Amino acid sequence: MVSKGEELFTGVVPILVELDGDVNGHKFSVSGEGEGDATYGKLTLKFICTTGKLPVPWPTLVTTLVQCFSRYPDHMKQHDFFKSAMPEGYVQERTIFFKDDGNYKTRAEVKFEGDTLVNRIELKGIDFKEDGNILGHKLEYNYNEHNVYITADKQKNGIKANFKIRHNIEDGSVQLADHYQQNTPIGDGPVLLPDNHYLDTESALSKDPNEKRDHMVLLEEVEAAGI
Ligand SMILES: [Ca+2]
Ligand SMILES: [Ca+2]
Repeated sequence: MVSKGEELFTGVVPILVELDGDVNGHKFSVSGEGEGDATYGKLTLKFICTTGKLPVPWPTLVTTLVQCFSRYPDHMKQHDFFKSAMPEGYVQERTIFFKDDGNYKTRAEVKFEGDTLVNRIELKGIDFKEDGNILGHKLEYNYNEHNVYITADKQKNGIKANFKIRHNIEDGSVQLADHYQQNTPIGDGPVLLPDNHYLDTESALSKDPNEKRDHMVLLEEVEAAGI
Protein backbone atom coordinates (compact mmCIF):
# COMPACT_ATOMS: atom_id res chain seq x y z
CA MET A 1 0.00 0.00 0.00
CA VAL A 2 1.19 3.67 -0.47
CA SER A 3 0.83 4.83 3.12
CA LYS A 4 1.34 2.87 6.28
CA GLY A 5 -1.94 4.18 7.71
CA GLU A 6 -3.86 2.80 4.71
CA GLU A 7 -2.92 -0.69 5.84
CA LEU A 8 -5.14 -0.20 8.94
CA PHE A 9 -8.24 -0.06 6.76
CA THR A 10 -8.08 -3.22 4.66
CA GLY A 11 -10.66 -5.03 6.85
CA VAL A 12 -13.69 -3.99 8.87
CA VAL A 13 -12.80 -1.48 11.56
CA PRO A 14 -14.82 -0.68 14.72
CA ILE A 15 -15.79 2.97 15.10
CA LEU A 16 -16.58 5.06 18.16
CA VAL A 17 -17.97 8.60 17.94
CA GLU A 18 -18.42 11.09 20.79
CA LEU A 19 -19.87 14.59 20.36
CA ASP A 20 -20.33 17.32 22.96
CA GLY A 21 -22.64 20.07 21.66
CA ASP A 22 -24.00 23.44 22.67
CA VAL A 23 -26.41 25.16 20.25
CA ASN A 24 -27.87 28.46 21.47
CA GLY A 25 -27.10 27.30 25.00
CA HIS A 26 -28.95 23.96 24.49
CA LYS A 27 -26.34 21.39 25.63
CA PHE A 28 -26.38 17.82 24.41
CA SER A 29 -24.20 14.74 23.93
CA VAL A 30 -24.21 12.12 21.20
CA SER A 31 -22.52 8.71 21.29
CA GLY A 32 -22.16 6.49 18.20
CA GLU A 33 -20.77 3.08 17.44
CA GLY A 34 -20.53 0.84 14.39
CA GLU A 35 -17.98 -0.24 11.83
CA GLY A 36 -16.44 0.85 8.58
CA ASP A 37 -15.24 -1.02 5.50
CA ALA A 38 -13.06 1.37 3.52
CA THR A 39 -12.38 -1.22 0.77
CA TYR A 40 -15.98 -0.49 -0.27
CA GLY A 41 -16.29 3.05 1.12
CA LYS A 42 -19.00 1.90 3.52
CA LEU A 43 -19.82 2.43 7.11
CA THR A 44 -22.71 1.66 9.40
CA LEU A 45 -23.27 3.60 12.61
CA LYS A 46 -25.91 4.07 15.22
CA PHE A 47 -26.01 7.32 17.22
CA ILE A 48 -27.80 8.04 20.48
CA CYS A 49 -28.56 11.40 22.04
CA THR A 50 -27.57 10.33 25.53
CA THR A 51 -28.73 13.56 27.19
CA GLY A 52 -32.38 13.16 26.07
CA LYS A 53 -34.13 14.90 23.18
CA LEU A 54 -31.67 16.14 20.54
CA PRO A 55 -32.35 19.93 20.28
CA VAL A 56 -31.37 20.11 16.60
CA PRO A 57 -32.39 17.80 13.72
CA TRP A 58 -30.31 14.67 13.25
CA PRO A 59 -29.57 15.49 9.60
CA THR A 60 -27.77 18.68 10.66
CA LEU A 61 -25.19 16.57 12.53
CA VAL A 62 -24.41 14.02 9.79
CA THR A 63 -21.36 15.83 8.41
CA THR A 64 -19.92 16.36 11.88
CA LEU A 65 -20.48 12.79 13.09
CA VAL A 66 -14.66 9.90 9.44
CA GLN A 67 -13.54 10.49 5.86
CA CYS A 68 -10.73 7.95 6.32
CA PHE A 69 -13.42 5.37 5.41
CA SER A 70 -13.75 6.68 1.86
CA ARG A 71 -12.92 4.31 -0.97
CA TYR A 72 -10.08 5.75 -3.04
CA PRO A 73 -9.97 4.06 -6.49
CA ASP A 74 -6.78 2.18 -7.29
CA HIS A 75 -5.42 4.94 -9.47
CA MET A 76 -6.07 7.53 -6.72
CA LYS A 77 -4.34 5.88 -3.77
CA GLN A 78 -1.65 8.58 -3.59
CA HIS A 79 -4.34 11.21 -2.86
CA ASP A 80 -5.75 9.76 0.40
CA PHE A 81 -4.59 12.17 3.09
CA PHE A 82 -7.00 10.81 5.64
CA LYS A 83 -5.65 7.28 5.92
CA SER A 84 -2.07 8.49 5.63
CA ALA A 85 -2.42 10.46 8.87
CA MET A 86 -3.31 7.27 10.81
CA PRO A 87 -2.88 5.95 13.37
CA GLU A 88 -1.94 9.21 15.13
CA GLY A 89 -4.82 10.90 13.29
CA TYR A 90 -5.94 14.35 12.30
CA VAL A 91 -7.78 17.38 13.61
CA GLN A 92 -10.85 18.22 11.55
CA GLU A 93 -12.26 21.75 11.99
CA ARG A 94 -15.31 23.18 10.32
CA THR A 95 -17.56 26.17 10.25
CA ILE A 96 -21.01 25.34 8.95
CA PHE A 97 -23.26 28.25 7.91
CA PHE A 98 -26.98 27.51 7.74
CA LYS A 99 -28.25 30.07 5.24
CA ASP A 100 -30.60 32.63 6.87
CA ASP A 101 -29.89 31.03 10.27
CA GLY A 102 -27.07 30.24 12.68
CA ASN A 103 -23.76 28.43 12.38
CA TYR A 104 -21.98 25.47 13.83
CA LYS A 105 -18.25 25.55 14.65
CA THR A 106 -16.71 22.13 15.18
CA ARG A 107 -13.36 20.70 16.17
CA ALA A 108 -12.73 16.97 16.11
CA GLU A 109 -9.84 14.58 16.57
CA VAL A 110 -10.00 11.42 14.46
CA LYS A 111 -7.47 8.82 15.43
CA PHE A 112 -6.95 5.24 16.23
CA GLU A 113 -7.06 4.05 19.80
CA GLY A 114 -5.99 0.42 19.57
CA ASP A 115 -8.17 -1.28 16.92
CA THR A 116 -10.85 1.39 17.02
CA LEU A 117 -11.21 4.47 14.87
CA VAL A 118 -12.44 7.20 17.23
CA ASN A 119 -13.99 10.57 16.26
CA ARG A 120 -14.23 12.90 19.27
CA ILE A 121 -15.96 16.25 18.53
CA GLU A 122 -16.79 19.55 20.18
CA LEU A 123 -19.62 21.53 18.54
CA LYS A 124 -20.79 25.08 19.30
CA GLY A 125 -23.83 26.55 17.58
CA ILE A 126 -24.80 30.23 17.79
CA ASP A 127 -27.23 32.76 16.33
CA PHE A 128 -29.95 30.24 15.50
CA LYS A 129 -33.59 31.30 15.25
CA GLU A 130 -35.78 29.56 17.77
CA ASP A 131 -38.52 29.22 15.14
CA GLY A 132 -36.17 28.50 12.22
CA ASN A 133 -35.64 25.20 10.43
CA ILE A 134 -33.02 23.93 12.86
CA LEU A 135 -34.33 24.73 16.34
CA GLY A 136 -37.89 24.32 15.03
CA HIS A 137 -37.19 20.80 13.75
CA LYS A 138 -38.44 21.44 10.20
CA LEU A 139 -35.94 19.27 8.34
CA GLU A 140 -37.09 16.03 6.76
CA TYR A 141 -35.40 12.86 7.95
CA ASN A 142 -33.52 12.21 4.73
CA TYR A 143 -30.30 13.21 3.01
CA ASN A 144 -29.01 14.03 -0.46
CA GLU A 145 -25.81 12.87 -2.16
CA HIS A 146 -23.08 15.54 -2.17
CA ASN A 147 -19.56 16.08 -3.44
CA VAL A 148 -16.89 17.12 -0.93
CA TYR A 149 -14.25 19.14 -2.77
CA ILE A 150 -10.74 18.68 -1.41
CA THR A 151 -7.55 20.62 -1.99
CA ALA A 152 -4.14 20.32 -0.39
CA ASP A 153 -2.97 22.85 2.13
CA LYS A 154 0.79 22.39 1.83
CA GLN A 155 1.79 24.78 4.63
CA LYS A 156 -0.36 23.13 7.22
CA ASN A 157 0.64 19.71 5.90
CA GLY A 158 -3.07 19.01 5.51
CA ILE A 159 -6.13 19.59 3.39
CA LYS A 160 -9.04 21.97 3.00
CA ALA A 161 -12.51 21.18 1.80
CA ASN A 162 -15.70 22.95 1.02
CA PHE A 163 -19.15 21.84 0.06
CA LYS A 164 -22.79 22.81 0.32
CA ILE A 165 -25.33 20.48 1.90
CA ARG A 166 -28.93 20.75 0.72
CA HIS A 167 -31.37 19.77 3.50
CA ASN A 168 -34.96 19.14 2.46
CA ILE A 169 -37.54 21.00 4.55
CA GLU A 170 -40.96 19.57 5.33
CA ASP A 171 -42.84 22.18 3.27
CA GLY A 172 -40.80 21.52 0.12
CA SER A 173 -38.24 24.32 0.73
CA VAL A 174 -34.48 23.64 1.17
CA GLN A 175 -32.10 24.64 3.94
CA LEU A 176 -28.56 25.17 2.65
CA ALA A 177 -25.55 24.50 4.89
CA ASP A 178 -22.23 25.85 3.62
CA HIS A 179 -19.30 23.87 5.01
CA TYR A 180 -15.71 25.05 5.28
CA GLN A 181 -13.24 22.44 6.45
CA GLN A 182 -9.58 22.15 7.39
CA ASN A 183 -7.70 18.96 8.39
CA THR A 184 -4.27 18.90 10.01
CA PRO A 185 -2.26 15.80 11.05
CA ILE A 186 -1.79 15.16 14.77
CA GLY A 187 1.51 13.30 14.38
CA ASP A 188 4.69 14.34 12.74
CA GLY A 189 4.93 11.44 10.30
CA PRO A 190 4.70 11.99 6.55
CA VAL A 191 1.29 12.35 5.03
CA LEU A 192 -0.07 12.32 1.49
CA LEU A 193 -0.94 15.79 0.06
CA PRO A 194 -3.53 15.30 -2.69
CA ASP A 195 -4.22 16.82 -6.04
CA ASN A 196 -7.67 18.40 -6.19
CA HIS A 197 -10.46 15.83 -6.12
CA TYR A 198 -13.73 15.15 -4.42
CA LEU A 199 -15.54 12.61 -2.29
CA ASP A 200 -18.84 11.44 -3.75
CA THR A 201 -20.77 10.97 -0.52
CA GLU A 202 -24.09 9.11 -0.09
CA SER A 203 -25.87 8.96 3.25
CA ALA A 204 -28.96 7.00 4.25
CA LEU A 205 -30.79 7.71 7.49
CA SER A 206 -33.07 5.30 9.28
CA LYS A 207 -34.41 4.31 12.69
CA ASP A 208 -34.03 1.27 14.86
CA PRO A 209 -37.62 0.24 15.71
CA ASN A 210 -36.58 -1.13 19.07
CA GLU A 211 -34.63 1.94 20.25
CA LYS A 212 -36.62 4.17 22.57
CA ARG A 213 -33.89 6.81 22.87
CA ASP A 214 -33.57 9.69 20.39
CA HIS A 215 -31.24 8.20 17.78
CA MET A 216 -30.10 7.93 14.16
CA VAL A 217 -28.98 4.92 12.15
CA LEU A 218 -26.66 6.01 9.37
CA LEU A 219 -25.34 4.10 6.37
CA GLU A 220 -22.72 5.93 4.29
CA GLU A 221 -21.13 5.00 0.93
CA VAL A 222 -18.30 7.23 -0.20
CA GLU A 223 -15.90 7.07 -3.14
CA ALA A 224 -13.17 9.50 -4.16
CA ALA A 225 -13.25 10.76 -7.72
CA GLY A 226 -12.07 13.46 -10.06
CA ILE A 227 -8.51 12.69 -11.01
CA1 LIG B 1 -22.75 11.12 -7.47
CA1 LIG C 1 -22.79 8.79 -6.90
